[PDB]
Amino acid sequence: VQPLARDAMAYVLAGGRGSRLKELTDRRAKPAVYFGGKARIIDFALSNALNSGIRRIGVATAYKAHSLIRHLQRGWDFFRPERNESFDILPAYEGTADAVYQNIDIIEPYAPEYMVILAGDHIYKMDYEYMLQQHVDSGADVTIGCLEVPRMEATGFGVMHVNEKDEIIDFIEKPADPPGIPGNEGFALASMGIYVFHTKFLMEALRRDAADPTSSRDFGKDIIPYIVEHGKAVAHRFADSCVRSDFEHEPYWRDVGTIDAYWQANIDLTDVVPDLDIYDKSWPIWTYAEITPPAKFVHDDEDRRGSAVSSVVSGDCIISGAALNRSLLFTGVRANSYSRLENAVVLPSVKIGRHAQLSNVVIDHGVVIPEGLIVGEDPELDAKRFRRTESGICLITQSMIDKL
Amino acid sequence: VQPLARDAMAYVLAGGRGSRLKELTDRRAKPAVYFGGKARIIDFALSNALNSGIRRIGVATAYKAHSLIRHLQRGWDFFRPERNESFDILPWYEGTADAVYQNIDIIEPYAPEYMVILAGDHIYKMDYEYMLQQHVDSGADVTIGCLEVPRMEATGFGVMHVNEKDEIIDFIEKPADPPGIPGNEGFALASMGIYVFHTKFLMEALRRDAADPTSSRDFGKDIIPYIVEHGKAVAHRFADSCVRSDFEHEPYWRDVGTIDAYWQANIDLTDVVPDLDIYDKSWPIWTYAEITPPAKFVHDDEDRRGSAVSSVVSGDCIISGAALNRSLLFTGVRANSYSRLENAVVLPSVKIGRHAQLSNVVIDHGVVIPEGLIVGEDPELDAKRFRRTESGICLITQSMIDKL
Repeated sequence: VQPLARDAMAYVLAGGRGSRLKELTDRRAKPAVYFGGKARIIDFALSNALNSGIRRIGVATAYKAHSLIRHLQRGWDFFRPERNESFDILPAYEGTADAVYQNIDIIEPYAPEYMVILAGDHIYKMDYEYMLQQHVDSGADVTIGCLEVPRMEATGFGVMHVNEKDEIIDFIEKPADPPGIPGNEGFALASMGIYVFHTKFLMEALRRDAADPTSSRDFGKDIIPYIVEHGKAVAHRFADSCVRSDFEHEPYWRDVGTIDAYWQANIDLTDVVPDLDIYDKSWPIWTYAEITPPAKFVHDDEDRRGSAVSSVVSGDCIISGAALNRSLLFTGVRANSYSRLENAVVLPSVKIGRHAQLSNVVIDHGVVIPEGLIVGEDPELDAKRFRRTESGICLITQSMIDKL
Repeated sequence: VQPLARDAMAYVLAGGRGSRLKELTDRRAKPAVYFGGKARIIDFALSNALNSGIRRIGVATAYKAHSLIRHLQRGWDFFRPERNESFDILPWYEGTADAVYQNIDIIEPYAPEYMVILAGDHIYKMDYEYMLQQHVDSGADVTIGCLEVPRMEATGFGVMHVNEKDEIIDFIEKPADPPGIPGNEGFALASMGIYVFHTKFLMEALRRDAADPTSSRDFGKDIIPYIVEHGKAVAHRFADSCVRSDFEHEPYWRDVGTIDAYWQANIDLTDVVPDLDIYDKSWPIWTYAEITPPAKFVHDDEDRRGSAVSSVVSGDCIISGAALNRSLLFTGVRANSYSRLENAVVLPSVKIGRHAQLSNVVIDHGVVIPEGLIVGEDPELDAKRFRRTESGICLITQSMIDKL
């Protein structure tokens, strides 16, 4: 009868540094990185907890966390404890298990029956009620959310070796040749970093783990493999609980772990039929947002036409004689006369000077592009001035601009 | 030393039905009419009070007020009485003086030193501290906000006859030949419907007025002329207290009393340099707004190209193969392939069917435009199907569409 989410606390691991995103995460954590037009990455895991009916949320932070904490303070500010709601920001860790262990004194006063451990650095929509039900009905010590991926794609993941009842018999960190699913050997089960426990069980294990000087104090390296060995670990299929819009052709999950994958996932939202339906109202993503003026398009000559094509344009964007194609603009962008953006992911408050022409870029928050700058024409010059992927995507920060 | 706004209550008259706006105000009051992309008309008077430092606001409603009250409840909900703040929704009265008189029991517990009476159906920005200052320094029984307008334009206004100290010696309702300003007879002083009183003085002028069966129970017809004769009435120049952005070439103020004037004021926001700076942050306009997805533009062939030119587009707008020029779109608009909007004011949640072509229109909230519909091409056909101004602007509601 009663939803299991009533008795669950969501515990968000938001220490992720996202190193291979380089200067994008130099002064902010990966969960604080903007995505999709408005939100930040962490807002998806948070919104999944909210929409699943989980009213107690803890967020463990650490690295360059101030802008992540400022975001949480201002955007996730509507929980009231006297309605049995809590939003706890928990800065420091020794590992992902220690990030929970160190805050056991905040958890236990709430006495939640269940813990939902979440990675806060992925983009995905998921109804955690299904995982909670499966966890209690199975009897498991830990239920682990997993993606169905072709075996070749599973090589970058922690992979769960499963039997034909979906009980986890082995776990390999990044196998070059991942074990297949019994009876569907084309696909392997890749762990999402999503774990469901009985709270008292979990607390046994964080204490057991903290006493062990051999342990790296991580769920992935230490606690999960221990349970796979002497306990009972079961797998939950993302496809069973993923919240799919009518306009999403497959379950959506993205890591945006590299500058290419980050650029791709954002730019794919300019498609006619995007993989991610950012217009779904039935599973909405809450974030911090302000009342902003509308987007403005001005100038209509043969020399300059302020307009966007196959693009996503947020509010408070003034497109002044600038030509946009296959670009995603966050809030507050000013693009000026005769400038051109193509294949551009443009983070909030960026300013594009007159006559600048940029292609295949990610522009960091607040960057002021000088008048006349060109990017995307000269691979060697671009690679010297900016961070350039093998793909030809240039990440542009203010400190790179300042160095010219 | 201390600001006079600390001791003032702003009392907003929001009963205005706006008859000359016809079907636009059939199901909502004029203060509830959308303006500028996001806000409603009433939000300007409210924001002027807020930004002037006035912390107690009462809003008198009446005519078809369901959507106005819903807006006030959801958008103007952040006043907390224990911080000495109040926002009172006070719902069709005998007149604008009766709208205050009937709610003396709400005012007097607050015991504000001053009352700032505001018309809630105009678009303008004004720092009321200046008017309060002038009121106490002058000695007046009422200080009246006035526009400087050329005499020919002043005939549609209540007009104040002044002497050389700006003391009001007479008041004429809509004079066919308006009295000029001494030493500037090209211009007359037109009353804005903005009155400042000492609260104690105002309370019996309202009691005196309610006892008089000859009175229409209005500030303009009854209360002000009595004081102009028997008391002390002084005029305040809008130009002295108007809040002008650096990007506004003159004091603004708009009545949008007709469908043309409403269409013009909205469409003028598509200019390169608009008369109204909706991007000013020094005097912001608070309104009700929701977290919305960004605007999206799709399709790019010779048959259809989704893009906007010389246009203002709000969030949650999907512009799918539709061509927009000199248009203002509110939130939630869906424009579909091969459709065309020109000189269009498009209120929230409107849907434009494929192949439709509309020019010089105001589209009401939520209207679904059928595929292939053309407007602006055939003056005789348009005038039969819709409400058409002499200038050629057609107002389109759902019930007009339903009868085709």
